[PDB]
Amino acid sequence: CTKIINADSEDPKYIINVKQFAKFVVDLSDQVAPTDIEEGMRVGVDRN
Amino acid sequence: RTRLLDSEIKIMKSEVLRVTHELQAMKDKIKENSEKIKVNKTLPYLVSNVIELLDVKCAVIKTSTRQTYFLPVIGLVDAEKLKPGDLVGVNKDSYLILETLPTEYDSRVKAMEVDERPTEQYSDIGGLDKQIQELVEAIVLPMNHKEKFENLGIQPPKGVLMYGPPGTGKTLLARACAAQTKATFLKLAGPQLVQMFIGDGAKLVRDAFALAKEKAPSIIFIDELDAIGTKRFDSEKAGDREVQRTMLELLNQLDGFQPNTQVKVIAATNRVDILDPALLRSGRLDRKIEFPMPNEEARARIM
Amino acid sequence: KLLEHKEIDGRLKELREQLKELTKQYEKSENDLKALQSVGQIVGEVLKQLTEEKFIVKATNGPRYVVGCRRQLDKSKLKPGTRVALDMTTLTIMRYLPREVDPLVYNMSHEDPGNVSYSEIGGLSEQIRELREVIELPLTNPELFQRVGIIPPKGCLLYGPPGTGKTLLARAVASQLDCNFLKVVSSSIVDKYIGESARLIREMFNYARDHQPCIIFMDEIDAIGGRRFSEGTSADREIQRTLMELLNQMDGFDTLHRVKMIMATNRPDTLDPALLRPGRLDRKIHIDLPNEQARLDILKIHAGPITKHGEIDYEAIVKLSDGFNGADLRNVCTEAGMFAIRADHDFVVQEDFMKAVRKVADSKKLESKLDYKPV
Amino acid sequence: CGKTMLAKAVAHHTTAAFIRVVGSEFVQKYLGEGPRMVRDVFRLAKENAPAIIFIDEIDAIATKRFDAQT
Ligand SMILES: Nc1ncnc2c1ncn2[C@@H]1O[C@H](COP(=O)(O)OP(=O)(O)OP(=O)(O)O)[C@@H](O)[C@H]1O
Ligand SMILES: Nc1ncnc2c1ncn2[C@@H]1O[C@H](COP(=O)(O)OP(=O)(O)OP(=O)(O)O)[C@@H](O)[C@H]1O
Ligand SMILES: Nc1ncnc2c1ncn2[C@@H]1O[C@H](COP(=O)(O)OP(=O)(O)O)[C@@H](O)[C@H]1O
Repeated sequence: CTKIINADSEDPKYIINVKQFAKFVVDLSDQVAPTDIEEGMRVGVDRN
Repeated sequence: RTRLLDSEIKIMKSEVLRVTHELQAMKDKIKENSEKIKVNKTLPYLVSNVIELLDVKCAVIKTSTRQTYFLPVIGLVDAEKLKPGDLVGVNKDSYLILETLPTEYDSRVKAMEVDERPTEQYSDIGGLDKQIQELVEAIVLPMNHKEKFENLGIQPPKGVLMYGPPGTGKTLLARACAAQTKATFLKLAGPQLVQMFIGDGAKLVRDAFALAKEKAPSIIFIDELDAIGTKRFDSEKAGDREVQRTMLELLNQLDGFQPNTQVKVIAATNRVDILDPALLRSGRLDRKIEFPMPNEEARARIM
Repeated sequence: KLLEHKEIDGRLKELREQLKELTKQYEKSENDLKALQSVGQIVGEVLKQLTEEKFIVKATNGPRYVVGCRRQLDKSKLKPGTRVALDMTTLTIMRYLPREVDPLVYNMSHEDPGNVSYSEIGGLSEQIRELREVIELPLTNPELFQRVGIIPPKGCLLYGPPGTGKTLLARAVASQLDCNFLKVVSSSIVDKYIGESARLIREMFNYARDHQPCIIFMDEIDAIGGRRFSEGTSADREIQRTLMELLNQMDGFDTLHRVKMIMATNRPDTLDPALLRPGRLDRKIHIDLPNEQARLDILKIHAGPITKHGEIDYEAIVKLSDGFNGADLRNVCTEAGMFAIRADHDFVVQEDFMKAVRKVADSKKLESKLDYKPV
Repeated sequence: CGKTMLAKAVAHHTTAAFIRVVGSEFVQKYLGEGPRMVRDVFRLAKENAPAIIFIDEIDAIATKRFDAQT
């Protein structure tokens, strides 16, 4: 599980909380269109 | 004309040599953005809070996983824009900063500003011309006619509270003034700043007012402040005190050190004597307005 | 000839055009290649000297460690009590570092946007002189105190009704040096973590000892003050812990020299007598509601930016004013101003003030009126 | 009532070793540091000398009730 924190301009580069583990910015993947990301939601996110 | 011909030949040779050197330099830049992208395309960026800027030029950071760190080489980011207290992305393996994050605001703080922009108009309000008029001149005129205040020269009135019996109607005026302004509008629930993670409500207060500071044309409204505005008291072995911190930081950040005229607090309640005198003091909120009972014609207008 | 010289100059300029870009490229390449070995990132603190090559350190995360040093780090200079940098993989000391800044303290170190002077304040000038007696005189002229043979006072506190000139003094006093002034809201200190409030105020006092002239300031101390508790909730534990520890940090086994604590709260009726103690807090200063001449001078100060025809008896507004704050008169000025801003009046007529007094009067008919004297 | 200066005077006038700590540093950022912080100081008191250890503000560390869920 994960927790969305903040969006970003142009290329996705969203910010993700785990639960308390780390608070950091990645682009996740590309198999879904980047319109399902809203703050207050939980994605299934890997560690690497 | 032998000297001129020799000068022309030297000019051509120097131009060719400069072209070759510029091509070699461009190839060097190609290897440069190659290495920069291969150290930059590691999209995992563990972020960190910068701590200090040493000189013996060097820097200190504190990461997300609670570890203090010192790095001699600052990295890709130039340090003149860097000041301590910020937060920046950091490579996982190298523990080097690479980019700069804009800000950091809480998700609950994010989910407060109006997205739907409710549609209401003044004709829905009956028998309340005076209150609506004085709210409009106390809010929109500081938003739209700044030079009108400045030409005479005064600070704008800061802080409005409306009160009255709950059936009286005031909320609707919040929706109407939301509909009328083309500015950023933030809304708070009453006890929304009540968390048992200690001082989390303080973080909520400072985060909300920092976001309010970010949008320079903006107004801040809180409904039902009597949850937090309950008067402080002296007692032993019992007594809530988290709401004391929340109310104190609320009052201070709206009025106290670093006074600011960019956001206007709008404050609703249904009773007044619960409210602590500190918030209603004189200038921590300015305009106290009562809702009268709909006397005889306002009822017909509303129905 | 001339065209050849022009071509040579243009080619040289084109070659030197990328010279700054080439310098940036070399700097970035060197930065990346050094960043391959600038990974030596982790920070610890040394405990004791086992040998000249055997040392014990503690990480800022957790466990302690046994670590040595390279042969050019001045091992005698590594006293117990200093911060140092470590490697991860070999876990070796590379460099001693000076004391940290802890950027929370930096956030209110020199951020002061105010520049108000003592002319903007008024009506309480003898209290300003009383505060100056402890905040200015011993810092510049300490010699008379050892001539009379007593220590200058360690700190003072302010109290009174709300909004009655405290932080004017505090944002007025804050506009004097701007380098020895630290100032906190007594609310940012608390945090959801375990005990970090004590840590941050410890390093705050350490920073105060770092620069020997420093003035600390905590306002609205009620949030940390309280009286005491017999463990109703659980947050009372660590906030009272922070309190107790603050007390022992201000007068425990230390000469807190050239550091002055000036306080501010709305109501001292909810403070610990341990915090109220004359040994702890020396002088208590009350600010009352402004007097008639004080109200006169205050509104005259707030009569700075005014445009109108001057036929105004200030005495009438003064006489109608009673029990009025040090701030609501400025609201009265503003509210007569908004009377002027309706019906298109660039000036202000003389009458708009008095109704404004009436306008503020009923607005403070809903007050609590609690004196809340200190015990 | 002079509870600190008595400790100050006996620490100034002692011949043997003495040690003190502010009575709140036994809580730390991480887990279990405090038990080390008391065990090592007791061990140093044992090792060093016929010394005297001073502890203050026990109310910071000794309460009546507890909530083993926070
Ligand atoms: N004696 C005074 N002279 C001039 N202005 C005053 C005086 N007392 C209060 N004010 C006004 O009060 C307003 C608030 O000032 P400030 O923030 O310093 O408050 P305070 O008196 O320290 O109290 P509190 O923090 O409880 O509001 C300012 O606009 C200031 O002009
Ligand atoms: N015999 C004495 N009685 C009272 N105060 C004394 C005495 N001798 C010195 N003092 C000084 O008078 C003040 C009262 O004592 P002090 O402030 O040290 O409180 P304390 O009891 O020592 O500390 P605490 O109560 O926090 O444990 C201090 O300045 C103290 O140094
Ligand atoms: N013209 C009007 N004047 C007064 N009240 C109205 C009018 N039109 C609708 N109302 C009622 O007033 C309510 C507005 O909410 P309000 O009572 O001000 O919220 P709160 O009680 O939380 O302050 C609406 O629910 C509506 O039923």
